[PDB]
Amino acid sequence: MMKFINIGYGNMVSAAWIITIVSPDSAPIKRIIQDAREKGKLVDATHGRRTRAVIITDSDHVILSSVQPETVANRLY
Amino acid sequence: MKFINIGYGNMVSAAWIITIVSPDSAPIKRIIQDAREKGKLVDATHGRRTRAVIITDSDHVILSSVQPETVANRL
Amino acid sequence: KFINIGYGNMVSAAWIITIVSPDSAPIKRIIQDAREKGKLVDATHGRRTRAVIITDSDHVILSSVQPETVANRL
Amino acid sequence: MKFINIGYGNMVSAAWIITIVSPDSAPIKRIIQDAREKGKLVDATHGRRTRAVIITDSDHVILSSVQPETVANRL
Amino acid sequence: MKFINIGYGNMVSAAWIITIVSPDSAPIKRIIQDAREKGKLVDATHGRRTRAVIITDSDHVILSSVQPETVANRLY
Amino acid sequence: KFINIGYGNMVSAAWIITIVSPDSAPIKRIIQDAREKGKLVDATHGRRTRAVIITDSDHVILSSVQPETVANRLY
Amino acid sequence: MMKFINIGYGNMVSAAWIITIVSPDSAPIKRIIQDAREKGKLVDATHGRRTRAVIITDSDHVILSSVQPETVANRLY
Repeated sequence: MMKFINIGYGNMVSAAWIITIVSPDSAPIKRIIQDAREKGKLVDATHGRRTRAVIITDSDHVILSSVQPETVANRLY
Repeated sequence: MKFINIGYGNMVSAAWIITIVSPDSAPIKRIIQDAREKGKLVDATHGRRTRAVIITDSDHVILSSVQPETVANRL
Repeated sequence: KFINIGYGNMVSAAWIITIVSPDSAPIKRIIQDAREKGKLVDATHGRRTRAVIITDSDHVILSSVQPETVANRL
Repeated sequence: MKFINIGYGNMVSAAWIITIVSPDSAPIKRIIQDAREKGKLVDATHGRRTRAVIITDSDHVILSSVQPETVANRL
Repeated sequence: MKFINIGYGNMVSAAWIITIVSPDSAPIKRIIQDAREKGKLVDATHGRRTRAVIITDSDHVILSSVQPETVANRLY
Repeated sequence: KFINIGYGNMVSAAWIITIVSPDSAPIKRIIQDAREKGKLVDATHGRRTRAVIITDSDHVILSSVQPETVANRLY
Repeated sequence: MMKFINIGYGNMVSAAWIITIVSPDSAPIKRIIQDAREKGKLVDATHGRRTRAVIITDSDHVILSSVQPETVANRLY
């Protein structure tokens, strides 16, 4: 088990503060992203690639990753 | 143990769950629409029927296609 | 960690601030203040309210189960 | 030691108590009055006294009929 | 311990204290009047001389008759 | 607990949410949001920004070391 | 390891609540300091001396200390 998790391309997220990791497959989650981008709380760490996991933290930040949600929690190890 | 699979690969951190309840009551459908309004509704049912509603500490309301007991024992 | 408060509904113990009897407060005011801010959680499933669970983040959760028996389930 | 019975079956979680104080101070009587006004008051003193004022996080205020040192002793 | 006696039976949980400072300076007495107005002041001196100001996570300020480096000593 | 992010400045690892590369374009709004709002802490101390540390109090801290350097210095 | 850190002239700070400890060099912190001074979440534990470290806590308190930042951090233990 690691405190910080690689979410791709060197960007790190603390596991202690993750609320949820979800797929971008729905409409309510696209609104979560747009609401985040509007409030300046969106953190885009796909570095260009297709977004595959959406990380929501306590501080109401939304973090976009290029890896799969099962993979993210796995990288906790 | 820390991250819980609530259906279709969607993960939730057990450290932040306040409560898990049944969808089968009118007050709790109001909680769901109250969550869409403040932009705090996360739908993880992947299109299926809602069977557990997860309320986190950040006031997020998360919708799961899995029974509450199943979520509880997946800790 | 998780405590069954009746009818399958779970509350995480780590976030409960207080558990209070409906005879022992201006409960109707605490409850109606909770619905007003949209933080009322009804897990009585039609039965009578017998324990009121205040959590951090100001959620208020109605349970049909006796207060101290909820505590004993720790 | 986690949960405490402070009066008539009313429970408080020790991890969320900020301070247990004695009554008979002017500022705390405004804290009690402010919380009673603001809805965050929990009265466990069925009359007969008030000997401890319990302040938790999220400014919930709780009145108990036994001395603060006793309230702490129940840990 | 978990809870600290700060004078005359009044307790503070160590986990919620942010800072304990001397009363002897101008900036702190504005903190106190600020809290006294907004009703987040807790007076636990039982009338005696104010020698430490405790600032907790809920923005409460708690006045104690005991000295700051004594209050920290009662932790362990 | 306490990590040196360069030139004497410390950050407590328990309050970091994310550590991001200054490459990602949307963060530059994140930095200007903090700098304008007075929540920005610049510890690059003249040098070039190599990691952006975001904390729970919505503080944004600029550091001159790699995000991998910040996370690794935990140990 | 200890919970309370002596930051000068008897003033204590709980380590659990510290977010960051920084040098007074940066002109962005003077705005942070000066924001907190008028706003009334500033604590001045310098006892009149020159400011050597700025402690930023959870709940947005800004605590000014007269010792160096490495000094506050190493005095944890």
